[PDB]
Amino acid sequence: ETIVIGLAADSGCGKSTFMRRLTSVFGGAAKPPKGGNPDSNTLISDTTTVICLDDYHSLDRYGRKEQKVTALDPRANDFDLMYEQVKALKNGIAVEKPIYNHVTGLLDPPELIQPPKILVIEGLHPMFDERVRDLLDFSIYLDISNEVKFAWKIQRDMAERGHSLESIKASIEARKPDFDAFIDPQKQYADAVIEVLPTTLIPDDNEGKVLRVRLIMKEGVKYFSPVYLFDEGSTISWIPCGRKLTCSYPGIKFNYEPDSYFDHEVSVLEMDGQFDRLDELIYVESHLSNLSTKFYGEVTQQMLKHADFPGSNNGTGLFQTIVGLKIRDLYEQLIANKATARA
Amino acid sequence: ETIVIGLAADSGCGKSTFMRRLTSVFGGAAKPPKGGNPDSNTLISDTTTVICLDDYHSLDRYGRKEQKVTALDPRANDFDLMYEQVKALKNGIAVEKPIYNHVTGLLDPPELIQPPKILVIEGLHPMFDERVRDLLDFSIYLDISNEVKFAWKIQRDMAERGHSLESIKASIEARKPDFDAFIDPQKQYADAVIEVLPTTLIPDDNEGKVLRVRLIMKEGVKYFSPVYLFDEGSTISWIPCGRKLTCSYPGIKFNYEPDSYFDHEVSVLEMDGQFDRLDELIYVESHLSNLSTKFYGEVTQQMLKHADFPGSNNGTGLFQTIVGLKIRDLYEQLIANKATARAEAKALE
Repeated sequence: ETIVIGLAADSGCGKSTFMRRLTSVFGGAAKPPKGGNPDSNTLISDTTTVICLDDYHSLDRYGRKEQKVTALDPRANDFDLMYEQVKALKNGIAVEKPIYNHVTGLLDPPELIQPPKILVIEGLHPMFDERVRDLLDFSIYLDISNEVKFAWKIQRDMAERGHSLESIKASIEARKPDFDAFIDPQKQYADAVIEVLPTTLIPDDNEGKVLRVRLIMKEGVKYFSPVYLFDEGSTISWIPCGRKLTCSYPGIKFNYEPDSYFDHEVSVLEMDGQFDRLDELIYVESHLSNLSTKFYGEVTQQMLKHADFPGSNNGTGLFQTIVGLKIRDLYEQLIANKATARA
Repeated sequence: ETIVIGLAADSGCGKSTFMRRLTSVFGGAAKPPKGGNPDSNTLISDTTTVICLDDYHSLDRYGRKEQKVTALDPRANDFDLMYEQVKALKNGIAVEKPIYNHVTGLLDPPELIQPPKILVIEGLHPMFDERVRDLLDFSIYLDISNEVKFAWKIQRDMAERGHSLESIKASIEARKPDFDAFIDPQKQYADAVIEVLPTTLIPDDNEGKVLRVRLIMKEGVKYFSPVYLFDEGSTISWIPCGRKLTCSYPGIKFNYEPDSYFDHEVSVLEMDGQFDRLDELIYVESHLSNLSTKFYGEVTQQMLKHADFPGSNNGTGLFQTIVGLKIRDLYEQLIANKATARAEAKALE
């Protein structure tokens, strides 16, 4: 059987990096399909196929322009086709999946997708429709706060450079009602949420480099033991920097606490600051628990393959890599059961 | 050991009736796959497996709605998969083939297909792709005139009774560009073309029952000796009705004539009118030549098996039955030719 993983994110920045981090622990390099469309959003690897949910846009870019709607609006997406095709792939059936051409903003003729071992649906509405949601074996939500969203556009984007600060944040809040109505409530269905906030260690930092990252983990989910620090289920803050581990400004600060998140029980691990050298990453990993690693240091090693990645110096890469490991552990138990069941 | 026949025909009129007249000739009764999907379009016989090319649609009904594209458009069909699976079947390889559901409009899980003695692929685009065209051992194109499609929609199809004439003719017009561009040109690749036109015997008739049917037979094709009437190559008109064969109104009228069709030499046989007594059918069959019958009255006998079929009293039934007998003859010769070749190769080893 194929196992299906939802990834809810805005397409701009972290989702690409998050997806690359998830692909690297699941298997080999994910590449576009061999022939066919050069503007295909599909990424294919030996174990995983990544489907961009833009392909299920029911509304052409110019159709949306003529319409009241935007890409966030459910009017603009075809959840019937999305449900049916995701459902078919999970049962080992190949699907003819249309292609949303981002360059031309057009719907291209479809591509035949073969059923993978690991299917990741990634985009704006993976958890929006309940039929789709019931198919997922694991759900991810990458939640960027608006403060950091703004910083990245200014500090880390070249397309936005033609626009003023006024115009860029005008657009952000102009899209905020649709986002709050249609994207943000998907958090409640996620098994793992990575919330990205400005750091508290530096007062008035808006640069997007030092960040407060929260890893919210649902409890009671079968095959998914949440990560914890020192004493599972208690409330802990933890500064690793000391006599034996020296840090630069501002350093590292960890928080671990239970919580109630959309009327579900969760465990929250939090890292504020950035790693200014590699010993701190090694030290942090050695003190976390329930990381779903195969050997001591795997989180570090898996991060070291993508040192150039954005967020590799802070909690973004650390928690995205941990979430990828937990997912692997989970599908192994799903698949273990499945393969033994077949026997 | 698989012969592949191409049947290009428009969706909704006489394509279903045609395919059933061929399976009667090719072998026993053709039934759906045992159990399985109730809406599967595959018909299975002892000798024949017929594949509906709708199965290789890439856009489903609703996808076609939102992509603003018809089922006649190449963009809505996956010709790569169609090609791959036709060559596999021709190579004795079974395929798992998706099913296009006509009631739901969706693509459903696939059905495994075993390689048959005779594989007929019928639908919109059997000759549209040269790779798939290259696998055909024979090809047919059913060319219903625009006047007769409308007649059949009004006179025959009960489903069209919900629509008024404007919607019916608008829908025809809505698909006309794609038909002219992508379907109609496949005629030129067809070894046999059946062209269904309004009658001339009844002036102004438009009721789709009295028909002028042209059987267009491509010349110079190996194992295919076209039907002819009295004197091969001449231009003949024949009214068999008379004092020794009595007919009703309007009667029978045949035309036999050579022609050039897309710059290939063709021999075309025409029936205008309709049969009202069985003697008329037996008399016509008895006077034609190169029918590839195995005995006197095979055509008549084959048509009486399916007497309540539409077009059973005009040239549509007559010439479809005969195309079946020509094809049967052709694959008998090709199988024997292929079998002689294999034995020679086996003596060589």
